Amino acid sequence: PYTIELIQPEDGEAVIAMLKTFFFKDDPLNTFLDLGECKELEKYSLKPLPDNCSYKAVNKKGEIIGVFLNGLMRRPSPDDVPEKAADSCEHPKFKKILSLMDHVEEQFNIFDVYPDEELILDGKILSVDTNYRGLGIAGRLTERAYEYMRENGINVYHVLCSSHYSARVMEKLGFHEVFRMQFADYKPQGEVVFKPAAPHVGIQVMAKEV
Ligand SMILES: CC(C)(COP(=O)(O)OP(=O)(O)OC[C@H]1O[C@@H](n2cnc3c(N)ncnc32)[C@H](O)[C@@H]1OP(=O)(O)O)[C@@H](O)C(=O)NCCC(=O)NCCS
Ligand SMILES: CC(=O)NCCc1ccc(O)c(O)c1
Repeated sequence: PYTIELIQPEDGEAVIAMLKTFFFKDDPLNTFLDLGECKELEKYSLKPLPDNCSYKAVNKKGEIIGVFLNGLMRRPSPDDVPEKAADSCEHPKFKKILSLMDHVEEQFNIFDVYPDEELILDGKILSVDTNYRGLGIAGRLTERAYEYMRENGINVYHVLCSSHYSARVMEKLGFHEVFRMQFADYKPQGEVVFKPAAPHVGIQVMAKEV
């Protein structure tokens, strides 16, 4: 028995405490790198909260057992000056993750897929407590966002997945692949950076039109 609720500003510390226990340790990229203490990822996770479309799953004791942090994403302006997120990151391990994100964006622009859309919902951080996995919480978190999308005329939900394992969860929820890149093919300076276990494969960007 759990609720799905909007994450409030006062929830920031509790959200971070939960992510530090789970996501920071068990997202496949974070585990591969042994991310450790990472204030940059705390900052990254807190950023979308004021967009008022991030959700927490909360158990009967009032503990956060899952989150899906989402932010609105806008089509680059005609006069856009594109920036690399990695350039302002001092944490060397998190810089590798941000560099991977920058690389994906250099190769693939979600706004090219949907030329008529100005605003898209971006699913940024998805994490469920281990003891509550396999119960459909990820799906219930995701589907709460559809409510927000309906209320605001947003058609597209975009979610970059860090493993085929989580891309499959999104597929079950009605998302489809829009871009993929194998870890074995990600060689920004000529050499492989990420080498997690074979079943992870690589990143897949997933999208749903609601
Ligand atoms: C990805 C994640 C959020 C999924 O959350 P979830 O609420 O467990 O999602 P689901 O209930 O749909 O379960 C997904 C699959 O996990 C498997 N599963 C079943 N029981 C499980 C358990 N006790 N523990 C882990 N996985 C389990 C099943 O394959 C299940 O699919 P199915 O129920 O359709 O057969 C969760 O695994 C997680 O936090 N992973 C680590 C962080 C991460 O990778 N986040 C996503 C980044 S894109
Ligand atoms: C939908 C989702 O949770 N995507 C995760 C992408 C990501 C973000 C930050 C990290 O540190 C990381 O390993 C992976």
